[PDB]
Amino acid sequence: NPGFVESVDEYQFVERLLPPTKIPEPPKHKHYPTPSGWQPPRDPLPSLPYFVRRSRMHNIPVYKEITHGNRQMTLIRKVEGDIWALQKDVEEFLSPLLGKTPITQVNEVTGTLRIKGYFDEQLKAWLLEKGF
Amino acid sequence: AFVRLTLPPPKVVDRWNEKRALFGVYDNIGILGNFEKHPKELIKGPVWLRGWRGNELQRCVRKKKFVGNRMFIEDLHNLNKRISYLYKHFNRH
Amino acid sequence: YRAPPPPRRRPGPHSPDPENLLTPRWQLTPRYVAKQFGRHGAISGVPPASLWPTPEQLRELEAEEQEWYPSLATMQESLRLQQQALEARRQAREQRI
Amino acid sequence: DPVLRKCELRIPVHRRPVQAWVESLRGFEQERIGLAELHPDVFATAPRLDIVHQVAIWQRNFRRISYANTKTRAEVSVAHGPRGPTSYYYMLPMKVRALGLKVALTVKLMQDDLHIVDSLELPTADPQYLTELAQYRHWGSSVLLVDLTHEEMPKNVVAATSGLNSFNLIPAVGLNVYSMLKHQTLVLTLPSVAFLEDKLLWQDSRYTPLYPFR
Amino acid sequence: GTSLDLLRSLPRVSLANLKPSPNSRKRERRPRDRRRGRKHSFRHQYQPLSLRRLQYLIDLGRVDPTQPIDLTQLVNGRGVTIQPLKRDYGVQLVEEGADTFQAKINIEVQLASELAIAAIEKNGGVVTTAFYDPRSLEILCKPIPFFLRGQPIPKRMLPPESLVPYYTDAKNRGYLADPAKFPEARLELAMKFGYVLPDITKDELFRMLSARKDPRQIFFGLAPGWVVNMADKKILKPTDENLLKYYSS
Repeated sequence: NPGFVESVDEYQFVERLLPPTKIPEPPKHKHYPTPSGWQPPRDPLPSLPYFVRRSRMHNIPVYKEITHGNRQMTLIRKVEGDIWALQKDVEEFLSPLLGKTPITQVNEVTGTLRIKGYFDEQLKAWLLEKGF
Repeated sequence: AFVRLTLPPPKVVDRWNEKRALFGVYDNIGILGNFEKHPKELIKGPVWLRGWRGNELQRCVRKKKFVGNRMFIEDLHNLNKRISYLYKHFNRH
Repeated sequence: YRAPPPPRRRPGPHSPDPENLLTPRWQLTPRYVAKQFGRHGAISGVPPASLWPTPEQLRELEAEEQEWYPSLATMQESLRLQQQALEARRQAREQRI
Repeated sequence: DPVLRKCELRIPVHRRPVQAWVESLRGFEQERIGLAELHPDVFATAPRLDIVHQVAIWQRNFRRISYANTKTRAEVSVAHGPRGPTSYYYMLPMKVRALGLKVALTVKLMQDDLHIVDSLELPTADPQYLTELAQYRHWGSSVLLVDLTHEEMPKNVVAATSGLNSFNLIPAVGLNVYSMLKHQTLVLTLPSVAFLEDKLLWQDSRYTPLYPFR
Repeated sequence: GTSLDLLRSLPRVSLANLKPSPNSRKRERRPRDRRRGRKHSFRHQYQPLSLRRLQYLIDLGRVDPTQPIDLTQLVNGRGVTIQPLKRDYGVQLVEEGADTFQAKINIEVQLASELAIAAIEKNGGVVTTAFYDPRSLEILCKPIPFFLRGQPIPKRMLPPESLVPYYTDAKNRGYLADPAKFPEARLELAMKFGYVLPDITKDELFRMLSARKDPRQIFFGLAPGWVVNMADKKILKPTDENLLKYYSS
């Protein structure tokens, strides 16, 4: 006489508890931007020579970085296409706001651009205008 | 000094032999095997350093613990004396 | 040349030999037997009824529960006593000051 | 009837698919029988050869164990000589290792050193036929043959590849950067390409592993 | 991509061609020549989840809106990082993000802010607090491992007398709170903000939202003392009367 009875009815909870391995794609929303502020990449995408892809989390690949404890920096990594064209536009956009030509170093090997100072907010808004 | 008056015998090396040609195969067992077996599991050598690395003192200490029950009395005593000298240098100087 | 067959870990339950001197003690414990059931369940062959505590084990657990783990009613009484002590302390402070 | 293959996963919209000529080993002139599509995120990655360089060093030096030893003055019946067995094992990041394999695939394809084949089956097991076909198709001196699983690999290929020093046959799980670099040209079966893409494309997302997957 | 055009023209690379990346390796000094010749535990380690952090999870669909918010689902969704070695004992929220988090959903958190409770209730969500033992919570986060061990589902523990007042408090919305006060309490919270109280009963999914497990019950799906047929992907229920006495004890 077994001391246990087996039923499949309540196993639905166990199935739910199973761990996921791949992040699901964001769900479609009736109205954009989302109340938090998230908005998927603008459509149609821009036809510029350089394409900036979103992160795996579908976020803008802009990171604020500080080195030596005194040098504020912002880095764009997922740049596809002509990095030089992006730098020219970035230099033009930031020169008025910054008040002078921004000081930047281009790492073409890694396809990354480093800019002194924190300007992610303005660039992130500007990137949205480009349609990325 | 004085040097050899004759050349050493010629050596021929086969770069496409089975060992060299197939060296490294299955090194991607983890990614290509669903990570069921970690590549560290493919390390062949002394038991106390399979999948582990450390400095000489750590290696010697790990060796003593792993095979201390199988270590010779003469070897165990010698290892202890060597460890004593090593311990003072690293942990006091 | 053709590469050798890929290395594969053997699946399925494996029972260590209790008599063997080399086998470690912890691999012969009931926890190891319970581990075998968890991995393969029925394929392990461990009777599920054995997994539950034995009657002698049950009695020990009951004593521990009563001895160290208070019930809600006991907890509620303790709160009332602490409140009464706190109430007395408040009254003592007021009259003193 | 052309053999047409499409990427199972969704290719990025901004990236067009990569394509290559499907081949068969049944006949000498069966060079082209179909056209297949390759995921750009796998076969059109950036040419970052330093990762390939690092992977090669990691592959060679993670198995390295040196048994050189010398006795010090206290052990004499070398002041700074080798002391006992030494290990050089280290682990590169999982993401980097996957990227290194991806970079190698692009290099072979862009350099016309990768040959996609429907199946490895051969009309005969004679090693002469395999070598001659490589000459006809202008393959490199060393050709690497990859199959999905070791158990199901054709018998005819095994006899020829086993007896050929410069033509080596390995299973899909055994693929590595070192062999691809060591071998002039790479031969990949269609199922192997799908098998490789899944693991490489699966790497997306993190959901960090709270415990080993063993 | 003109870079690809460079790749196709270039000849096949070889093993010897491999070269270390610039600046990858620094120089090393060796004595070969004259160069180197000569010379709090008792207090729960509450881990908060911000309302702004809460909002994006709903926005991204990381946690299913239909399913009530559950700590395990957050663990499954990697919302927060909990280390048993850190011995985290509590879960709470961050006051930040009140005005960027407009959503209503049923949720249970070990600790909830009094102000936050009303705001989500104002939206229409249902919030309560339950006590999970730190050892039990670690088991809860990782259900599969104890199944491998063979351990059965135990009864959920209760808070120590130090934390009993918090859970028993009606305003705290703990499972130890008196249900009779909840109708009165819910109205009071509505008046505090002044918003018109939306009755939970009106909601179509009221029973799903309002469902709560027993204090002894760790899992709403699985009653305490239960067993799971992991091999058969099924749930096993003990049929021994003495086991019921064991659970009663």
